[PDB]
Parts: sequence; C-alpha cells; structure tokens
Amino acid sequence: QPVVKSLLNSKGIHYNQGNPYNLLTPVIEKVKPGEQSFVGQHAATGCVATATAQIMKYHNYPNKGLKDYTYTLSSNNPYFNHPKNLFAAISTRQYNWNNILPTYSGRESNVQKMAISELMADVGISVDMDYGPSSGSAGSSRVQRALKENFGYNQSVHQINRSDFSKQDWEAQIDKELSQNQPVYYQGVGKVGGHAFVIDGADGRNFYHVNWGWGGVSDGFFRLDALNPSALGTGGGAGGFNGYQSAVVGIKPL
Amino acid sequence: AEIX
Repeated sequence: QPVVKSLLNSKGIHYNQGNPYNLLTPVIEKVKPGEQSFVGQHAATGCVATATAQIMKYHNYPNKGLKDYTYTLSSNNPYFNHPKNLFAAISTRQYNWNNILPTYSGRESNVQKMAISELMADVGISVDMDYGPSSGSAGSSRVQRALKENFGYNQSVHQINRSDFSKQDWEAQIDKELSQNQPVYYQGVGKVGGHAFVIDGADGRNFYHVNWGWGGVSDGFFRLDALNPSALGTGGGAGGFNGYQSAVVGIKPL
Repeated sequence: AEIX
C-alpha cells in the first residue's frame, strides 16, 4: 500500500452538517410526536452531501452546473407537511470556488457562508435527501449519478460494492484513486447506523485516512473493516460502518 | 435513505 498524506487535510478541507453549511437546506416545519421541537431550524445537510461536497471542493469543480434536479420527500417524513417537492436549479449555477472556502470558523463573510450552503443544498437535493435533524440518503448509487449528470464529472465516476471484490482488489482500487490524487466517497452500515465519509490517504500499513464530515471530530487512520469512530456509540461499546460497504471512485472533472 |  503506498503512503499518501491526507489529501483533504493538505488542502484545509473540513466540512460539517450544521451551520454555516446548512443555511439553505429546508427549514423544519413540524414537531415529530414524542420528540422535542426542531421547528424553524434548518435540516442537517446529510453526511452524503457533506462527503460529496468535500470531494468537489478538492477539485474546485464544476464552475457551471449542468442539469436541474427535482424530487418529492417521502410522505413518512414527520418533519414536513406533505407533499413536499424540492428543486435545485443546478443548470443555472455558477459556483465561485474562491468563495466556497475549504473550511469555516465563523468569521467568514455571509457571501462565503452562502456559497458553501448553496453547494450543500444542491448536492443534497441531487441525492434525494430525506431531510431532518439528521438527514439520510441512499448514498453511493445517487452520488455517482449526480456527479456525472448534474455536476459534469467524468464518465469515470462509478459506484463499486465491497461484495464484488476480494479484499486485495478492493483496497487496490482505493489505492489507485489515492495515487491519482482522487479522494474516494465511501459508506457503510452497522450497529451505530449508516454513514458516508471520505477516504483520502493511506499509511502503508493497510490503514486509510478518513474524514468523517464532522468538522474534524474522529478523523484519523482506520482499517476498512473497522471503520469505527469513537465519537459514536452510547454506553461504552463498539460499532462501525463495516457492512454493506460501497464507494464512488473515478471522481475527477470531465 | 439510511446513510446519514
């Protein structure tokens, strides 16, 4: 395994799902019965959107969006009144990558905060985000389509599933991406839920550098069969994103 | 839509 220093850390890229990344996501409308109110707050951007946006910032691409996207929220979502349609006019977007900064401490201009919030909202819409206090998506299969069809990434973009490869061939694909300066979108599921994140480096000893999309919390080196950040889990036990794994590779501009 |  070659040694590759964290590609996103090298560029200062550290996004999250809350403010100021979520300033353009839908505003929660209803209290879910039995829960405390989140009414009037923006929904989380969704880990799938945060992982994808960090990769797009690594490339500063595209300058122009390619195709609009529309979808309808599941009628089972208790945070919104139904029906609820969401639309992102991506075909009209001119993203200014000088204003979509690599990270945000709070002192940035409103223009800079709105620039990253517009990217996060467009990416989230393009992956059919189920918005809420937490926000979920199907992930990889939607990410690969959105990157190519809505954002104009190369036809090299595609989903790979862990179950279709040996461990060696799986890791060799991850390593080839990293050798080409191409951070990898990655997800999995397990006993602390499902999550999406970015693989962006390697230490030569079969651990990979992971950016979890929580602003830096838990980022570090992990084996791909023990993607187990200590920031999750209540009660003291173990858990990680080790099942039903998939990735989106070949992520580079047209 | 369970990847969060």
